[PDB]
Parts: sequence; C-alpha cells; structure tokens
Amino acid sequence: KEQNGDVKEAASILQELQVETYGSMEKKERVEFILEQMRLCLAVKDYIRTQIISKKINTKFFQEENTEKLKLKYYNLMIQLDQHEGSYLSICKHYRAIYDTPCIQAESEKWQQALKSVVLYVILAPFDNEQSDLVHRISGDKKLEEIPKYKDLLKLFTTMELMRWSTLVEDYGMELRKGSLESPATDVFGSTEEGEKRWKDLKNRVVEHNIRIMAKYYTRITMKRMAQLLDLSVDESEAFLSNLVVNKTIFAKVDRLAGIINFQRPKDPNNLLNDWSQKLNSLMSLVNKTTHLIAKEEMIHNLQ
Amino acid sequence: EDVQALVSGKLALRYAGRQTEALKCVAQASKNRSLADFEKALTDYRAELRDDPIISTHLAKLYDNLLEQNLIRVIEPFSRVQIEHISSLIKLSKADVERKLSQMIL
Amino acid sequence: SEQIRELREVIELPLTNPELFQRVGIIPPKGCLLYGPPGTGKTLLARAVASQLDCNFLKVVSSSIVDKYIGESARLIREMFNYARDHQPCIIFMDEIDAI
Amino acid sequence: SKMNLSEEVDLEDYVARPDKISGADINSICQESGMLAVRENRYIVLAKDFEKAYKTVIKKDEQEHEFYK
Amino acid sequence: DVLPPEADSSIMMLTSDQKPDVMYADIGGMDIQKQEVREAVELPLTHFELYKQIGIDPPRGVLMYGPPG
Amino acid sequence: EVKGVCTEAGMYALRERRVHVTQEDFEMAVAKVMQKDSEKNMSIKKLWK
Ligand SMILES: Nc1ncnc2c1ncn2[C@@H]1O[C@H](COP(=O)(O)OP(=O)(O)O)[C@@H](O)[C@H]1O
Repeated sequence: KEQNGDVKEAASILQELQVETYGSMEKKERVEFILEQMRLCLAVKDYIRTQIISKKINTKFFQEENTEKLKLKYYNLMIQLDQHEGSYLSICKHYRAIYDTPCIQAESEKWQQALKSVVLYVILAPFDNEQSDLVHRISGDKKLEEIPKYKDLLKLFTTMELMRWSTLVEDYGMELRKGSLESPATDVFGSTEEGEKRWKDLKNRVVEHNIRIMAKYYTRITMKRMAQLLDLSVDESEAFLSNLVVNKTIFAKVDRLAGIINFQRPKDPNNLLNDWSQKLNSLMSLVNKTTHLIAKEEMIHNLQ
Repeated sequence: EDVQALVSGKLALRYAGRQTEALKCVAQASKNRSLADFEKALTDYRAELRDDPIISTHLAKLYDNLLEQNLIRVIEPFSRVQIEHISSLIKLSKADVERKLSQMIL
Repeated sequence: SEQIRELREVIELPLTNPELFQRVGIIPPKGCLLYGPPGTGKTLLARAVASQLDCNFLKVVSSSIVDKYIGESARLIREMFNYARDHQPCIIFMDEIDAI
Repeated sequence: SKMNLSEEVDLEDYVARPDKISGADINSICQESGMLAVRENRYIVLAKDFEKAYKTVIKKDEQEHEFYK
Repeated sequence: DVLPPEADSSIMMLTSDQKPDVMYADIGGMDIQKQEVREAVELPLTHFELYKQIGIDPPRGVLMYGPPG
Repeated sequence: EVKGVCTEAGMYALRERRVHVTQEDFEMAVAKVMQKDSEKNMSIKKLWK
C-alpha cells in the first residue's frame, strides 16, 4: 500500500506467502492473510495460480460465527474467479452458501439481492439432473414470492408454459430501469460486455429449452415453422440443430431438400410388434379386473 | 505445433530458407484443418514439395485422409442432403466430392 | 520444531492437491523415512501429523504380512485396504518397518 | 509426452551428454524435476530446476575411499 | 452334480482386469527386441498356422539379460 | 542343437513372409546357435600357459 499495489507488489507477496505457514498458521489471521494475495493475482489477471492458493482455504470453515463482515464476503471475489469461463452452476451453489449470513444479519436489501442474484442464472447453467433437482429445492420457498421472478422460475418449469422469446423481452424491460432494488439484474444482464455474452447465452438457454419439448410432442416438424417458433433464421436453426446432434444430446435427423425434419426413434420390426402384444396383454388383463368388479357390484345390490 | 518449434531452434536457423517455409504453411493448414488452405499452400510452392523425392506420396496420403476426416463430421445432422450444399460446407468443387463419395460407398 | 513441518507439507500438499499432479503429471510422492533412535520420536510425532484431519493411524506391525509365500501377502496387502477404502486419504501408520 | 513441460528449454542438451545413464534413472530425472517445481509452488516446470535434478541423480560415485583408483 | 472347480490356493494369475497397467507403445525404442520377443510368444499364440505352414515347432523359452534397469 | 539350427533357419523365412529356405539361411543360423565362452582379459590364460 505504499504505491497501492501493482505487478511488483503481487510478486512481493507471492514470494513471502508460506513463510508464516513456516511459522504457524493462525486459525484466523493466517487465513485472513493467505486469502488476500489472490485478489492481487486477479489484478495481474492470474487465474490458474489463483485457484491453487484458494484451495488451501477450504478446510478452515465455520469461523464465520465470530466473523461479522469478512468471512463469507471475501468469497464474493471467489465468484470473480469462476466468473471467467463458464461455471454457472457452481456459483449458484456458491450463492446458496453465502445465502445464510444476510439472513443471520437480518437485512432486507443485501439479503434480498442475494435472492435476486441466485434466481437469475440457475437458468444459465446447462441442463442436467443437477439443475433439475436444484430448481426443485429452491422452489417452494417462503421467501421467493417477494420478487416477480417467481413467475420466471415457474415459466421455466416444463411443457413450454406457452412461451416466446419476444414475450420474454417484454417481461424484461424492468431489469435495467425499475424494481424494488433492481441491482443484480443490472449487474448480471445490464452490463455492457459481460451482459452481452449473457444476452446471447440467455437466448441460447431458451432455444435449448424449446428443442426438448419439441422432441417430446412432435413426430415431424417443418423447417419454416421451427424457424418462426425459435424467433430466428432457418440457417441459424440449422447450426443449432447441428451442434446438438453431434453433441448426441438430442436425437434428431433432418431432410433438407424438402425441409421436413423428424423426431422419430429409429424403427425396428420386433419392437413395434412387441408393442402390440403389450397393449393386448394389458387389454385382456384389465377386462378381467373389470368383470371381477362388476360381478361384485351386481352381487351387493341384488341382495340390497 | 512442434514443427515451428524445431525451425526456430538454433541449429535449424543455420539452414533456413524456402523449403522450411513450405512446411510451415503446410503445418498451419493441417493445424487449422482447412482443406483449400492446404491446396493453396501446395499450389504456391510447386518445385518445393509437389515433386516427390519421397514426400509428395506421403502428402497425398495425408490429404486424402483429410477429406473423409472432414467429410464424416458433416453427415450426422441429416438423413438426406443435396450435394451442392455439402460442397458449400466443405468449400470445394462438387465433381471431386462425387468421385470421393463414390469411393467411400465402394 | 523443524521436523513438525518438514514432514507436514510433504504429506499435506500431495493429498490436499492432486490437481497439480496433472498440471505436470506424476502421482509418486510416497512419504519420508523417519530414522534415528527409538526415543519418543517414532510414536509421538506421528501424532503431530495427526493435528489436521489425519486420524486413521490403525497400525502396521511389520510382521503379519511378511509370511513367506507372497500369494497370501498380496491378499494381506488388500486386507488392510478394506478399511482404507472406507475413506479419503486414510493414513496407514506403520510401525517397525524394518524389525524382525 | 505425458508430462506438461511447456517451455523453450531444449532437452537434447542432455541427449548429447556422456555419463551413460541406465533407463530407470531417466525416469528418475523427469519425476524429480516434477517435484522440484511443485514443491516450490509452480503450476508448470520452468526447467531451471531440470539442471539440478540432472546433477542430483548422476552423483553415484559414493565414496571409493580415493583408493585403488 | 459337479461344482465348477477353483484350483485356488497359490494364486499369482494376473488376470481379471488387473494384469496390464501399460500399453505396447510405452517402451521407448527397443525395436529390435520388441520385435524379437513378439516372435516367440505373441506370434505363435495367434498365427499358429504360419509355423505349421513350414514345420518350425516354434521356440519354447527366451532368456533375457542385461544391466539392472 | 541341430534342432536349434533347423528352427532358426526356418525362422528367417518367417520374418520375410516366405516359405522358401535356402542354404544361406542355414549358414547364418550356424553362427547364431553356436557360441563360445568368450574368456576375456587373457591374463587368466597366460597365468595358466
Ligand atoms: N526403454 C525404456 N522405456 C520406457 N521406460 C523405461 C525404459 N527403461 C526403463 N524404463 C523405466 O525404468 C524402470 C525399470 O524397471 P525394470 O524393467 O523393473 O528394471 P530392470 O530393467 O532392472 O528390470 C521401469 O519402471 C520403466 O518405467
């Protein structure tokens, strides 16, 4: 803090880190010193070194009981480390970890924006079983209905919720302008260059939402109707269906001389014929349970 | 990538010249997997490396390998396509695509 | 005081950080040789390594595995790993490595 | 090959050396320089340690008492 | 009934997904010797018809020797 | 060790993907099978002349 930090003072502290570890780590102040150098490493834009010296921290937890404003507020720089590439599900697990202390510290603006910041981009994680049950954990909250993004998490449940991306734009004029406190929506999406990557990603997540429900409820679908149901061009639709099928995460196969694509499973002789016997066996068994039941109701009432 | 690492070495700088630059742009074309870039680098340097002391036979093996390595990646989205688009995705003429694809089924 | 710690991070840093063992790639750091007197050093500074996590301990007498045909001894290797599989880095305390 | 070296420090300066090395001790050199960077908290070999790991394992002359040559 | 036998007393049989821990191209440049051991063991095990094509009676044992390492 | 000549001479044709065995295949196999003790340093020999 003589010259208030530069490349040299980050090098001046990284050369003197473990000499205290070499004297005797202090339950608290040694942890408070061994955290401080990696925000200097972020000032020199170092990320691989940052997470190595951050992994020393993880075993010294549960000292936020005696710590008011320091322990789970330095980890707001640890999401800046995972801000870098893509790790969106991990920093929504992080927001539920720092969710607790502003509920201990009973605030209604710092804690409310913790609800705001966590509910924004659980969506922006790619779809998994881990996303599917995490939204089933964080829904049903007694605190989530303070915010009109309870509607949004309801809108991304399942079965399309009859959606449209232009209607999502008209639901989200407020994220820049008004709201109760409004600040993480300007932080996440209202930013210039980090928001715009998240702008294209939120467009990417909603079109990824619409491919799965089309595979559920359609035998075939034409090329022109899929383009107007995804609010974009036919060629950009061809690029989106290409890198998903070579990702082998959605089964589809197109036919582009005529434009008709299909979502059918690959047909085989015996499995189709295995289905006719299965409907038949369920048919014959159910009428046995039916006739057994109408024989009883005939028997009871005939006696009255 | 190690091709550029050798020719930047201090012993290879003694014998620098044209033919080492011929293999650098071939290395970059095989690095980017760009098909016509390899064809352009072959066309720009004739007496360097389309002569076959013992390398142009091996380059033809690497080029004919690079066709179907590019061609298998662009079949999976469809069951059925017309071939002027698959010439457009590969950025090449269509007649050599016909003779190459006919070799693949045979 | 010099040997509380010289043994500490030569064990701690490989078990806590296996990710650096793919940033260059070698699995290999398998521990130091504590040699000298009997004293109290063999039994007491083993409990100094027990200061963080550690625990495990168990015991290696260096005698029940040393049976002559090693078809049994290789099973007597993996017999002790039936509890060492039950955790994270288990710490097999091993007494009298070289004593018959 | 199966080791992230990632430098411009050429290894063939140790190919061209005499003091013939048994094939097991080549394995000791590359693993020692792996220790001699990670223990100093480096996420990559910088190959200024690679000189020291080479000079370490080559010293097996022991004592010989400076006697009977 | 006859149970499936075990022959299970002194087992040193590296099998049941425990043998390999290495591929064939891991060894660096024993090319005269990788070719020679393969002729006596790996080749008569699979292509046994080549020896019967000539009447060779393929060799029984191989002795390797050298410095330790 | 006549068999060792017969096996190693036919082994030379195996690495050539050949079934034909010439007289040259045997004469190379004689020097391969037949060896010596190769008593080195000669001081043992001339201590014991
Ligand atoms: N030519 C080689 N290629 C690859 N690794 C080798 C080579 N020579 C030795 N090594 C390594 O050195 C060690 C020597 O082990 P080993 O073969 O048991 O020694 P010895 O040759 O005395 O039997 C092996 O673990 C191996 O990984």
